Amino acid sequence: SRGEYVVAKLDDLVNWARRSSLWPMTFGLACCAVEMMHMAAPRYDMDRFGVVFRASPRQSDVMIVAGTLTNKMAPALRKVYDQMPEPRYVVSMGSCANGGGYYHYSYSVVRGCDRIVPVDIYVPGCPPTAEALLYGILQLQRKIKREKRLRIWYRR
Amino acid sequence: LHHALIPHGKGGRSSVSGIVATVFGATGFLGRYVVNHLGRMGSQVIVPYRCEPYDTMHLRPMGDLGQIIFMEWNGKDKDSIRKVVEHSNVVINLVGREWETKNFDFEDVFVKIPHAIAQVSKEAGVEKLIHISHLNADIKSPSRYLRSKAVGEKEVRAAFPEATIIKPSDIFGREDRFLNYFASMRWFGGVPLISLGKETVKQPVYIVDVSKGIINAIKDPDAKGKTFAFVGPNRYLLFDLVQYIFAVAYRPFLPYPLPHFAYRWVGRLFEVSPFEPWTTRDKVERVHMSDMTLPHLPGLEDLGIQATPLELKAIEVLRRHRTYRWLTSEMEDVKPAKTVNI
Amino acid sequence: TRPTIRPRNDVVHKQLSAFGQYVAEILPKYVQQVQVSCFNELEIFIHPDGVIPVLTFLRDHTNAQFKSLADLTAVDVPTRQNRFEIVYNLLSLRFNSRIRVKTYTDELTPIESSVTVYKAANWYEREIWDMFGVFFANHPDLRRILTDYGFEGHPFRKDFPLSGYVELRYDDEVKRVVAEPVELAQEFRKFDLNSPWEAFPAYRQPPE
Amino acid sequence: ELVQVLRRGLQQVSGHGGLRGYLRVLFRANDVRVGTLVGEDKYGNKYYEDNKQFFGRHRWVIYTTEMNGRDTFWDVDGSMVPPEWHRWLHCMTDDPPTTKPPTARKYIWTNHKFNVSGTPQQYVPYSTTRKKIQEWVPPSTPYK
Amino acid sequence: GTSVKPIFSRDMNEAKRRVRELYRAWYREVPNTVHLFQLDISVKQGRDKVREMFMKNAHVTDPRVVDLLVIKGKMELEETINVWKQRTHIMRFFHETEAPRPTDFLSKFYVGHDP
Amino acid sequence: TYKFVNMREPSMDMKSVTDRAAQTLLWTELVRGLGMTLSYLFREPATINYPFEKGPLSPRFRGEHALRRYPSGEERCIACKLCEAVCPAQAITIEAEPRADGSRRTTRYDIDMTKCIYCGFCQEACPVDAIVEGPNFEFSTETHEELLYNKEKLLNNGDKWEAEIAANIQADYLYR
Amino acid sequence: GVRTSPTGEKVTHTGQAYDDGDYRRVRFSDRQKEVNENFAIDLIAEQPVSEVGSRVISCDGGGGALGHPRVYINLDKETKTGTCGYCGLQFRQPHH
Amino acid sequence: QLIAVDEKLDITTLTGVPEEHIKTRKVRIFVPARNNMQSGVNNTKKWKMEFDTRERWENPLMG
Ligand SMILES: CCCCCCCCCCCCCCCCC[C@@H](O)O[C@H](CO[C@H](O)CCCCCCCCCCCCCCC)COP(=O)(O)OCC[N+](C)(C)C
Ligand SMILES: NC(=O)C1=CN([C@@H]2O[C@H](COP(=O)(O)OP(=O)(O)OC[C@H]3O[C@@H](n4cnc5c(N)ncnc54)[C@H](OP(=O)(O)O)[C@@H]3O)[C@@H](O)[C@H]2O)C=CC1
Ligand code: SF4
Ligand code: SF4
Ligand code: SF4
Ligand SMILES: [Zn+2]
Repeated sequence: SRGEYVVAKLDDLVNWARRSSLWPMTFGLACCAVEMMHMAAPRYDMDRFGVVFRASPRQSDVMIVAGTLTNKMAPALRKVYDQMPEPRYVVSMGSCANGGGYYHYSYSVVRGCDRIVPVDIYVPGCPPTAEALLYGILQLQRKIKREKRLRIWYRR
Repeated sequence: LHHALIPHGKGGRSSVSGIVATVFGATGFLGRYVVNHLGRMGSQVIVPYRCEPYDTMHLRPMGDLGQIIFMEWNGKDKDSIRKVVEHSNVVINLVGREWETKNFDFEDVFVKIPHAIAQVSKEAGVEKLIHISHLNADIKSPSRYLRSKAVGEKEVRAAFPEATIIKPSDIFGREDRFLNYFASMRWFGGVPLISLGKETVKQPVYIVDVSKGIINAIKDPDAKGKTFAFVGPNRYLLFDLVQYIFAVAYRPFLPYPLPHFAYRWVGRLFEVSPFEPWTTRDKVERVHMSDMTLPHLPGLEDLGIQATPLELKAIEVLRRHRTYRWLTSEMEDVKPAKTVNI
Repeated sequence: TRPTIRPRNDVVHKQLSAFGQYVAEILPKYVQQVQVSCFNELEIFIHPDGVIPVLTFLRDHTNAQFKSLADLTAVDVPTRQNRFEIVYNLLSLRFNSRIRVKTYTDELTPIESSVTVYKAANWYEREIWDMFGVFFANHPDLRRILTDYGFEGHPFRKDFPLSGYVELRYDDEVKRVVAEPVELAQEFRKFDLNSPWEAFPAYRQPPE
Repeated sequence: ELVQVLRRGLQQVSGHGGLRGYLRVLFRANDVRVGTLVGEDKYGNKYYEDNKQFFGRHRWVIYTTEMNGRDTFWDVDGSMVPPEWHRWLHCMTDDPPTTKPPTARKYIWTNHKFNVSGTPQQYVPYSTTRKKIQEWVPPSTPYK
Repeated sequence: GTSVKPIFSRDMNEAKRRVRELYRAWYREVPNTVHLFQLDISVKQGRDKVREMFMKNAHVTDPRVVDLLVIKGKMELEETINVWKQRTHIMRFFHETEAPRPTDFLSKFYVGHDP
Repeated sequence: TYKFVNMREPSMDMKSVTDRAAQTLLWTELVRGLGMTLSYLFREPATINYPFEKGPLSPRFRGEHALRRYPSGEERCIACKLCEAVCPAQAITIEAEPRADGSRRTTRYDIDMTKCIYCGFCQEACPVDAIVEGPNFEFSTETHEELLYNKEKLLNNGDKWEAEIAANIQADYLYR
Repeated sequence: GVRTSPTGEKVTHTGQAYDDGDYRRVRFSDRQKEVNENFAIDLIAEQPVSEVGSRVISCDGGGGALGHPRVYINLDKETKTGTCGYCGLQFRQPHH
Repeated sequence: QLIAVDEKLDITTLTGVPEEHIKTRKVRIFVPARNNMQSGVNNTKKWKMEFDTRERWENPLMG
């Protein structure tokens, strides 16, 4: 057809624009924020992929949960996740954010940030190396590339 | 009972409830509440979806690890329906549109799809089927929505004789098109009401009550081939209801009467939207139609649900429609509306 | 005996024993016992009523001068009538020495606040109250410090379970985080590791 | 000296196989360096070397355009490197698998696989133990 | 004399007056809590919840335990007033997400093994 | 032995006062900072071209777990459960029984990689070099359930990464 | 030695396969079931039995310090071979 | 001064334990029996307190 070709091209353009410009929230909790900083360091240079930290949640595309989520912090994490304008994505970093990790049986730790917010990518490690988080970010970019919003809208 | 399905635990997130449910239309207003209630108990929920997987993210925190499974299906393909209902012992049908899209008309989403779902569930060994129809569904109504609802209800009953049929009435909640719909027309200066809303009676029902009733019908042995009417505790005139809606939102209420032909015309004009229409002619017909009273049918009180009145839950929906001046106003400040109770 | 065994220091042992006797002689009203460990650590056990006098003497006396409070914490021993044991670790910069002061309490008897003597104690006592439930009298601001708001019970106590009593999740029906009774997908596995053969004969207890 | 760096740039353009190859590598790898080919892979990857670069840039891989079943012209990832070249490329050794091949075992995968997350080949966990308690089976014959 | 020292109160009467003083503060605070946190409950509902929380500990006869309970109630009041708590913490008092556990013998027998 | 960091006072010479005045009025120190940053502008950046270039690693590197085999193809693991007893995070679950030939082999071997802290105590404890931490670190998934490994996944990881795990062990087992 | 269940599901080395009526097979719908294709029991069964000229033999699994702890096997029974308790290799004295 | 409380000690309201896990629980106060597999007796010296065993079930995922 002709309309489906147009919506496919528009999907390609929108997904390309969205994945090339991924702005994570300046958000970090524990040990894994250090490796995220090292990803921002000159050796890996997360800026060169179009990925720059921005403090305000209203100006953020991705949330990287890097560290332990505690019961005291869970409302704050949910609050800053809800204030992100959509489309928004969540990357889980390290054992503590993935499933509770080394404090899984604690009384004050949330066993996985996916009990609080929906997670798109699970990066494993304690902590994941800077290339591990870079691999996760590029995997999220490929996942964004694979989405088809206007093709599904056109077929409704 | 197939040992792998014997209930275990305290009915929490990590428990086993023995329920394996395929929830059709789980990405809608009612579907999220139904999936939340099922995953609270520790049930295996199968979530069939046709939309973008991004639009299913909100359903993932609703179950434990492995308890919510997302599969792609096509409404017009029966192999997909077999794939998603093959291993389930309960099937819930919440599929439905409020407008007719170019690819699916009313009898495609209310007649063909429910019938195919029911037949494949019956021939796949599914034990329980829950079908959601409308309270005002009859074959002689001016609304194509309700005519298709009645035809599909009878055809589903034909294809699955022991199916439970539930007929709610004007579900109101946070992501609803009822309370929200009325609040949304404040911008158009006035509120157009056919005959000023003095000849229409509504009995809206809370969303949580409908979800609880569906869950109770799932686990009620006596509700196999029955039909339920899910209605609220109070009946309101449409004028009084909209007046209360605007009073809770703290907006100025300026209603005016509009003839049926002109307001149908503006509905038809709005229908041309390639996206979700603001209103349609069928929406007009349903809005200005009185609610049927079916006292012979079982209701929420027969499933143990005490219907929640609108006055205790309208603020949680209509506070979003307030301005900064009235944002902190409390619940018991807005003088509950006049009720047409018998 | 040289390569793998930690060497001894008898000079420090004698000095600490002499100073322990000194502190015991000066404060007979409160001091109940003085010990010196086999690795040269001086411990002084006192009656709970003497926290302020003993700490003030140890901070201000010219001979002692223990100006810095290194750490203040509690130890829980449920088999004792006075359940909780309050431990003060002080450091002397003038004489390059460290002392430890220990007292006791239970769930209902308050311990006098040590904030006037040491400014650093204000957070430490808040944490002791938060983790063990020991109330400190005359504290300028006593409240929870480490636990979540509205947290019920004290985590550090032995009776409290490792995983607690409630857990958190987000509920889309109420659109907020909620607390529910803890349910575990995999229960923590308890290990019985103690050997039934005695390891250290020097610590054998009388068999009653 | 400026003319010489211009010569070096022109030689980089020429040594990639003309302008088409130059543009291809520039738009795929975002780098136009030329190094000695250490070896080629079983799947189409090529591994180059340049000892005059600083530690970290002296080794690199140009990924294949066609892995097991997908087109990796644009979509490449680090999980596409087989374990022997994985050891060489991460500088855990100075010996390429061409000079020092790994030991051959019958159970070693003869076909490497990338990260298959998000595809139908993804790993789905399950319990690997058998049923613990057996239930009594009632007789098939009537009793009265 | 049982060799026990008080915290604040020496008999049940001072404990009761402190309880009453604390109760008034909580009762007074309830409407401000409902407005500030933007709760979807009525002031009557919150005051009934405060009453229930006070009556959960009506069986205590030890003045020391009553003093400690009043101290904890003061800390709770302080958190609410200063907005340290979040709608989450305030609404944890109502248990909206919890299915009511049955109390009769037959339901417990049908569901499982717990008494 | 100590030194002072900030107890120097400046000379009151007329030319020294004039130099300080010139620094205040003409911003010489700020120009020095600009010069430092300009000198960095003309240096070669430290960025590597990921994913086409990788950061350096070591044979000791702890990566994705794997279950190994003997050269004959028999599994090395004998279900001693020393790895399970030493795991600081309790991430390992093991069940065993006699095999059909009477061999002592596991029937369940799971590692929860969202509990694992990647400390490597399990492979130090193992007496037969059965469980190891391989060199793989690029194994991010899209769901939580994919990080709950069982015996099939771990054996497949071993079969996939043996050619590199064996070489890494060969280069380091003399330090162990 | 992967054999196929009557339902069509692969059977693991442990032997666990879901029964036709098990709802838990739905997790493999639109996805796959992970089964290792090399069975250790069959792979160790292929090894030849080593004949040695001594009553007692020693086994460390090969590789020296890269194998298992060294154990000594008695080979006095003439009706059965001696098997390593770690490696599974079989030894016997020359009979017949 | 001392206030002479002559009541039974009861700290139930201060521990924050849910009232389910105080009234329906039954603890066992005992000296553990010697592991019959060994002759060591060092594990039979102290008194132990443990609670009544409750239900354990199999996880639908991973078992
Ligand atoms: C008129 C105003 C509205 C539109 C404005 C548009 C502005 C100009 C459009 C910008 C064009 C740039 C898009 C194309 C760049 C894509 C680059 C290329 O690499 O894409 C590849 C795939 O193709 C792209 O996805 C195509 C996307 C563009 C599709 C066609 C554009 C249609 C434009 C239509 C605009 C009309 C709008 C008018 C409405 C009024 C995959 O690349 P990728 O690998 O990921 O990136 C590098 C990662 N590496 C290192 C691993 C390689
Ligand atoms: N809510 C109310 O006020 C009342 C509701 N009901 C009935 O309850 C059911 C659901 O209510 P509600 O959830 O509010 O309706 P929604 O439109 O909010 O949810 C619709 C659901 O149906 C699915 N769906 C719609 N069309 C198709 C299609 N052609 N093929 C496949 N899936 C489709 C949608 O999936 P996607 O999002 O991917 O399209 C979505 O999950 C409907 O049947 C409705 O008639 C009955 C009485 C009143
Ligand atoms: S995963 Fe490990 S490194 Fe990361 S925050 Fe948790 S403990 Fe620290
Ligand atoms: S690496 Fe450490 S935490 Fe992970 S499985 Fe091994 S012992 Fe356990
Ligand atoms: S992996 Fe090693 S340590 Fe763990 S059970 Fe097997 S043989 Fe024992
Ligand atoms: Zn052997």
